[PDB]
Amino acid sequence: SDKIIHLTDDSFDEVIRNNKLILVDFWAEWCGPCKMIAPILDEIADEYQGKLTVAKLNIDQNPGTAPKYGIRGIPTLLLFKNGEVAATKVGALSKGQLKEFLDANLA
Repeated sequence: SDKIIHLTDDSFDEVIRNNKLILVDFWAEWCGPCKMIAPILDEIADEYQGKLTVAKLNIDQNPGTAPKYGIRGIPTLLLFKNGEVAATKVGALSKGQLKEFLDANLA
């Protein structure tokens, strides 16, 4: 939970550039599915500590980033490798499904 960076429009670009592998959760307090999958991510940031950074962008509070990265709706997860977008998972999902998506995109 406190392993999860909260990005702002302002902070975004620097952060993703700044650490190798990072997973961003585009979310909002009104989006139920985003609320739903949030504790999954909590666990992921623990379970993947040291291999993968996990971050949230609240879009109500950071209106500009989503269009910038072609986020058409939430939830939507972005995996960046080396400061660049690598894979993208749209819609709600189970830990299992998320874990696969992660594994199948690291090494």
